[PDB]
Amino acid sequence: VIRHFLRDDDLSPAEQAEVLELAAELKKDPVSRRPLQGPRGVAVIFDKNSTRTRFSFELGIAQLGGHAVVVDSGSTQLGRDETLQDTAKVLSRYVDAIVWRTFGQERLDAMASVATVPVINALSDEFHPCQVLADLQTIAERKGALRGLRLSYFGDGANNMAHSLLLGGVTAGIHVTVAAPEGFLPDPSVRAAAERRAQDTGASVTVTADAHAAAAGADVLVTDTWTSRVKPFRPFQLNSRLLALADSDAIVLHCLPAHRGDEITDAVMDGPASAVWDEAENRLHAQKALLVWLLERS
Amino acid sequence: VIRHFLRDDDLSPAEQAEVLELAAELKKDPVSRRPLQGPRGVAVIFDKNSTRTRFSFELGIAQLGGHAVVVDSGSTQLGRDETLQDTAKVLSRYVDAIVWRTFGQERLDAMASVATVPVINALSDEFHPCQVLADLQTIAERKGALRGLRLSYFGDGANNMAHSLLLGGVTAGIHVTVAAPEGFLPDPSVRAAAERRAQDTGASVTVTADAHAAAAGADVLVTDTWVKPFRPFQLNSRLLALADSDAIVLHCLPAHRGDEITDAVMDGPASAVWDEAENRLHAQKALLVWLLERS
Amino acid sequence: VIRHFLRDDDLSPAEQAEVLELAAELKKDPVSRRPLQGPRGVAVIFDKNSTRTRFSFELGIAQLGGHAVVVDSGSTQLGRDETLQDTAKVLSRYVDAIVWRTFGQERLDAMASVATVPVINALSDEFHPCQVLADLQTIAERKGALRGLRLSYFGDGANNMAHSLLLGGVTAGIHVTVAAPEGFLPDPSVRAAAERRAQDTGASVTVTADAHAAAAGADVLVTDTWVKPFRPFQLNSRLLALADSDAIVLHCLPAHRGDEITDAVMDGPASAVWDEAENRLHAQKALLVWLLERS
Repeated sequence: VIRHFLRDDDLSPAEQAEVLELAAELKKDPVSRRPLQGPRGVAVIFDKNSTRTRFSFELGIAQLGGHAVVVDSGSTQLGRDETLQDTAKVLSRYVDAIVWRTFGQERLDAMASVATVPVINALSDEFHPCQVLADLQTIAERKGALRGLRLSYFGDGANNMAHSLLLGGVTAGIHVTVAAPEGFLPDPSVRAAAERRAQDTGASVTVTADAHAAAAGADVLVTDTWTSRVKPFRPFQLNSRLLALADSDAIVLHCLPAHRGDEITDAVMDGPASAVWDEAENRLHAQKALLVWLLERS
Repeated sequence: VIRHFLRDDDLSPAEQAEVLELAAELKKDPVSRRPLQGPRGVAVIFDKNSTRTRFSFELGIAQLGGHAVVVDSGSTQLGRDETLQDTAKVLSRYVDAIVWRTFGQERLDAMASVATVPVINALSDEFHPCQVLADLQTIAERKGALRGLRLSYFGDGANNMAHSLLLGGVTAGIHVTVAAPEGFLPDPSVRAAAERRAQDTGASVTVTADAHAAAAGADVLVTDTWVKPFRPFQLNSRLLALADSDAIVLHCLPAHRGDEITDAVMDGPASAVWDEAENRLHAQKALLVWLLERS
Repeated sequence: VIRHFLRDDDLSPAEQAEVLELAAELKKDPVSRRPLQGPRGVAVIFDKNSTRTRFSFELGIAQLGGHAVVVDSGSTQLGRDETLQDTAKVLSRYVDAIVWRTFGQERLDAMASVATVPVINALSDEFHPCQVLADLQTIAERKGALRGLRLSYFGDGANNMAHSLLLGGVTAGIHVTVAAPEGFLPDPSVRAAAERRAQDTGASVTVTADAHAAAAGADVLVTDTWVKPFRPFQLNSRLLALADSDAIVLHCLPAHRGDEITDAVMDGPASAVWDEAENRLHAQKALLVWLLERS
């Protein structure tokens, strides 16, 4: 009974492999799977609006045969006028899955503890597991492989992207380096779980403040905006020079939106190493795959 | 020429049975009717926002083959920039029905005086007839025949729910009782029309401040979110004990647990609240079908 | 390769003829053409909300088999957070076209410059070309051939409807007149481009401050919302009578009855205002279809 996806480690490696395999299949034949045919409903809920998250979910649902019901931040926020449990119980009568952008993980857990349909974290304060799914797919297609690559993330190590890349990466078997200054380290319990999960996949977790050392011989370079007070992040800028220390075949990822000239330069964003646009496109195929997998299991 | 749904008594007892029988058919086979295949448009319009009305309507529309165009209260309110008549006449060209959540009844009548397609009260200040259709549907799946049951409503006796349970209940032949505190009674015209409808069906209308007497021998106990005068009207286990042993509890939602209802009642075995939310879809679906095929 | 629609003259006269003719076929058979079957996505984005635009576009898209993702003025404005070029490249990966209600023309040009799918001007500060297609469509069904007809616009000569009726009107072969007061002239370069386009189609452009004269003999009388020196330009029974006996009136909506146009004109027998509003749906499908097969 009933699977959810609130954080990257909610999947096991084999299960993450299956989902990513299915993402490959769906990119090629986007309307070949129709488990939401009817149309069946899926809730798409935003505590804070995210436009790229709405596009990719809303079209991806429609393409699986369903109808996304989308609700804004312009509505009464979910836990204010009734408990989240009540909202979950009611929504479970209307839709086959619940996709939710929100704040703390405790709110996701609350909803997921009583729902009779899958709950999916669209993007939270702590995690961004749908983005990492698309990151991994973009890596799979660009490099032909996943296990054993060396991935480096630069910038705020406490942000949602840094956590997810840690958890999602080691699940995929990727050696993850987080390159972050001073006091912008990963939340410790996230780091412990990523190390624990790494012991089953042959991966590892490295945290350092040395942006040169983290860039050296890396296969993938990743960065995010400096908060989604900026003096400490400048050595961590993805520029031509830093990318020149990476493997010669290395690729660059950015979940977007980018602030060109701060965390990433125009040469690197617009250059041959950048997978940024395919990555963006891949939000659509990954989340599609996620849903199918979840629905056939629930 | 054109049937609308603005209040529970726009349908006749005979016709309300048709909609209800159809709603049970639709619960069993949710995609078997496709009158909106095309897709044809339906307008879904919110002067004040309602999440659960959005879910149920929008989905039910899609499952009839059509497509709902949803506008929020994050857009210019309907009667300000142009007359309600003008908007009605334009919408009429784009959609086959108009589903509107709005305030005063006069706004609904203004829109429905000139529309060439059915107009539906999604929810308003004065009635909530789609909720009562869902209420009657779930009552019917638990206790069979509707004619003759005793239904009591507790809480603010002047809000849209009481008006509608009054209007809807007697339509279906149920004996409706509003239990309200001293300064909170139904609109007297709604009250009188309910008494006028009840004569056709064998029903009756009671208004009282006696929670204990209203709860006694009751078949169905209902409440809505409400305040010191309201507390003796609370749906609690001690109030439930006075009811019939087979009694059920409905609540239109959201609940404010610890006020109008209690955790033990709403999560207890007499609670029908979840089936009650679900049937918003089925009832509204069947309403669309019924109206479209008669327009 | 890749055709956009940001101003009316983005289409050549022959290209325009095609779209309009298609509009009539799609009016007669709304679900006959299905290029976005899948559904494929189209972006519908509003820097500024517009209810009637949402309706026509969203259902248009649904009836070609696609799915409209609609984003409101209630999200971050489209350029404040990432550059437009980046937005365009990303949307080009999700949708097959971008429909956009924005402000300055340079914002549309920016998006159009790097997107790999058609970009459409749903409404902007300078132009409203989608409305004029609907206007042209409605004039065609009333009077037959468009060539050589006289159309006069009344009110603010500098607004988006004024520009678009000039460029769109002369593109169809229509003698366009703007009746505007004082210092409410058309943009000089828009007027220039209208004059060139008119030499091509063998039509003409007139701009005057004499309403009486502009009304005289005209086939089509048009107006938009406005406030003091516009009062001699009102569409009243008087001004209508000075036109041709078989004239028609258009108004893009919403109308402030009593100001730019009176009750008796608007609810009269020369008023094509509701057909004009219906045809927003049909003309924008035709544009979608046309632009898509060329991209």
